[PDB]
Amino acid sequence: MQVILLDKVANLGSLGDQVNVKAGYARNFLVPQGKAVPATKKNIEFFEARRAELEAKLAEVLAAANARAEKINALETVTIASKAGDEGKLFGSIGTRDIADAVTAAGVEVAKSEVRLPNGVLRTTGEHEVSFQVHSEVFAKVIVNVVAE
Amino acid sequence: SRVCQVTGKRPVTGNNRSHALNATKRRFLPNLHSHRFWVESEKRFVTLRVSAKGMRVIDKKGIDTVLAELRARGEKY
Amino acid sequence: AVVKCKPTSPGRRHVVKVVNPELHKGKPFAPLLEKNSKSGGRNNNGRITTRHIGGGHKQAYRIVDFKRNKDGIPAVVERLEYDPNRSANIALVLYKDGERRYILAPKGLKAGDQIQSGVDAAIKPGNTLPMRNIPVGSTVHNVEMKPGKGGQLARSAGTYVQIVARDGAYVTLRLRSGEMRKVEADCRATLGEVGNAEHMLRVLGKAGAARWRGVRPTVRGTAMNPVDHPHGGGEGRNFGKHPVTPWGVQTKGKKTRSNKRTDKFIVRRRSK
Amino acid sequence: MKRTFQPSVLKRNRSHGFRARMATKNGRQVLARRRAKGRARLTVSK
RNA sequence: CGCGGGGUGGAGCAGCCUGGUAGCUCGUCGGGCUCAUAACCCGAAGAUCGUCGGUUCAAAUCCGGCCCCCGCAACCA
RNA sequence: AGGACCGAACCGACUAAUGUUGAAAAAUUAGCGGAUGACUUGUGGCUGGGGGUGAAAGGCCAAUCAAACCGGGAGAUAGCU
RNA sequence: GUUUAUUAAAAACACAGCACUGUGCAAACACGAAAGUGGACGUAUACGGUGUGACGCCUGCCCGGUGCCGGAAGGUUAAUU
RNA sequence: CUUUAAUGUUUGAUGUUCUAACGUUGACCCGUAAUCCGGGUUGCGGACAGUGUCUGGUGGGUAGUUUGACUGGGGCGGUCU
Repeated sequence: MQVILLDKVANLGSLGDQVNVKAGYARNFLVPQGKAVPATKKNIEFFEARRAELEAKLAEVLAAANARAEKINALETVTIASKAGDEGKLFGSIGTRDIADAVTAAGVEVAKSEVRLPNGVLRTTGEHEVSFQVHSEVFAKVIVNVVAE
Repeated sequence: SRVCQVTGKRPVTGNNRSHALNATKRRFLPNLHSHRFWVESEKRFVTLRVSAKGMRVIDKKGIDTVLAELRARGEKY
Repeated sequence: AVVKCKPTSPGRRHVVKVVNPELHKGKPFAPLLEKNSKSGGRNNNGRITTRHIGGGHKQAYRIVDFKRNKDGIPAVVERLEYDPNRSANIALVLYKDGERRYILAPKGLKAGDQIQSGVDAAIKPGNTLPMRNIPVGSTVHNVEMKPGKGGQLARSAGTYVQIVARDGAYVTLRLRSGEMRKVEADCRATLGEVGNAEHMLRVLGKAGAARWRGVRPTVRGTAMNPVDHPHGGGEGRNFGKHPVTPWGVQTKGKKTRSNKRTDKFIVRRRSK
Repeated sequence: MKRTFQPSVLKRNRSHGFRARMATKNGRQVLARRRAKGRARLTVSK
C-alpha cells in the first residue's frame, strides 16, 4: 500500500503520504468521501512540488469529516418531523427501524446507518435525550425535539 | 471467482513437501474480498472483486482507472 | 383441550391428540393457505439431505405470523386451531384495522382484545413491547434477533427465555438448555409465555402418527454399518467403546458451529 | 413378483433429449461423439 | 522428553537446604493401669527411608534413569 | 369407532407337497397374513458406483448387488502361472 | 409396522416412553468448489444423533483409561515484531 | 548497562469504545404492481464472524499406499551374524 493520505481529523495528522503504510485508510474512510489522492511512487516528489499551489485548495476537500465532528458535538436542539400510529404511540407496527427511516423517495443522500441505543429514542412529540455519533469515532449525547408530521 | 478485476489471476499448482518432505497436492487460492468502492459524482457505492495482494495492485495503480472501466462497461442489474 | 385414550384397541391404548373447540370442514379457502412446497428432507440438488425426516400423509400447512407487530386495534376471533408442525394453537384473527391472518397465541388473546407494538404502553401482558420495559423477573416469548424481524426464540407451546439483566445497551436472557445470550434492548418481544402450555399432557402411543407428521424412524447404530455409525456392524452387538456420530466426532459431546456467526450474540454456554 | 420394467417413453425423452442436453457441456459431448461415429440417431428419443 | 522440591519400621508422621546422627504415633512383644475387656503410658524389635545407579570421609537429604504428586519446557523459520 | 381380527378382488409370501439339464433365473396347488391402514397404488418428477438410497440385512441400483457400464491412460503391473 | 426382490420374515430392526448429548435459528446437520437449498417456515414441549424399547417395580459402588464439557491463579509457545 | 515513568520516536500486545471498512434468511421505499440481484435510506452485529496465506491443537468423517523369508507344505512359534 502506497497512497497520498489527506485528512485532518479522527486519527490522521498529515496532509500527504510519501512512503508505504501497514494500514489502508484509503478505501475505508477517505474514498467514501472523495478526499484521497493516488500514488505509484512515480509521483511523490512531484506531489510535494504540486502541493505549494494545490494545498490551500485541497484543504477544503479534506474538510468533509471535519464538518461532521464540528457541527454535531456542539449543543443542538434537533427538529425532527415524526409520525404516530393509531395506539397514539410512535411505535404501533412502526418500532425502532421505521421511526427513523423517511429518506426513501425525496431529499438528498445522508451520512448515517448505525447508532447504539443505551436509551429509547424518538418516543413521542416533545424533547427527549438521544445518544449519538457526534463523530463516527466519538459517542456523546445530543438533544432531540420531536414535532408532528 | 479468484480472478481480480485489476490483475489476471488463477489458483495455481500447490503441494506439501514442508512437513513430511513428500509432494502431495493441496492447491493454493486467492482470497477474493468482494469489496465496495464509492462513486461521488453518483452519490453511490459500486463493487469490484479484489484478492489479497490484488487490493495492493489497485492501491499502487489508482482505484479511479478500474472504477472507470466498469462505468465504460455499464452497470447491469 | 386434549383427548387421551384408554386401552380400547392396540395402537390406541396410550395415544393422545390435541383437539380444539372451534372446528372446520376440510381445507379452508386460499387467502389464509398457501403451497409451502414441503420436501420431506429433499433439497434443490435432488437429494434427501435431512436424514430420517419426511414420509407419511402430505402436508400443505399455513405459514402463520411471528412478526406480531400491530397498530394496537382490537380484534375478533373466528376459530382456534392446532398446527401440524408447531406444537401450539394459532388463532384466526380479524383485527378492526381490517387485517385478516393467522397469529400465534401470546399470554392472552380473545374475540375483543388487541395487541400493541408501543414502546412504553404495551407494558401490560400479551402485548408486543421493546425489551427495556420487561423486568429482570418477568418471562418473555417472541424474542427477535435484530429489531423488526419477528421472533425466532420461544415460539413453542409453553416456552420462555427469561430476562436476568436489562441494564446497558443489551438485554441478558437465560435459555432453556444452559446457554446465555445477549439480545439488543430495542428488539420486540412479549411479556409472558406462548399459549397451549397444557400440550405436555400429549403422551402419544402410535408410531404411524410421527410417520404422517413427516419424521421417519431412526435405527440402532450397532445395526448400521461403520460409514453411518463407526461403533457398529459385526456379530453379537459390539461393546467396549462408547457410541458416535458419523461427522467424525462423538454423540455425548464435541461442540459444533459450522458458520460461527451464532456465537457472536452468545456470551456463555451449556456445561456438564 | 412385481414388474421390473415400465413401458413409459416420457421418462426416456426428458432423460435423454437433444435441446435439454445440448445446453450442458457433457450432453453436447454425447451429441458430438455419437455424430462423429456416424449413427442414424443421436438421442433414440423423439 | 529435560530442570528443581516431595515419596519413612507391617500403617501414618518427625528429621529433610554440604548430608552423615532412625526419632514420634499405631499394630506387635515384655512391663504398667481396670475386678476384667479396653484404650492409654514406659521400654524393645521392625529401618526396603519409592526403585536403580553415581558423587562424597558420610546421601532420606545432593547428582543421573524410571514409575508416581507439584512448579517450569507444554514451541519453535 | 379401532395402526383389533377371518377374508376375497387388490397386495404380500411363514409352512407344507412338488419343481430342482423347470411350465417359470420361487412359480404352482393348499394351509397363511395386510386390506379403512405406518395399507394398496397409477401419473408426472428427482439423487449415478465405494455414489446414491436403506422402520438397517453392511439390503436395493434394468427376473443380477458385500460394490452397475463404456471411451482413453493401457501392451497397467505381477519377489508370477 | 419393516425384513437380505429371486435364502432367513425371527429371538434382528421400528415405535411412544425413558436417560444422554449437540443445536438459540442465516441452527446443528446434510449435500454441492460456494453462492445455494432442505431442515422450516418450524424454531429447545422444536430439530439432528446416541443407547434402551408400551406398562408396574426400578437401575447399588465408582472417570483407572477413552472422548467431551467447563472454570481459574499463572509461567511460556507456532505464527509474528 | 538494567529495570523504567514522563514522553519524543518505529513496531508488537492490551483495556474500554465508536461506525466509517465489512456483514446483513434487520427493515422501508426504488429500479420493478421481478420472493433474484443491486444500490438509496435507516435498524443491528463490527474492524469481528469471514476468507487467503502461514501455523498450533483435534480429527480414519474420507482417499491412496504400506504390513518377511527360513520352516519335514505349514498357520502360530522359535530362529536369523
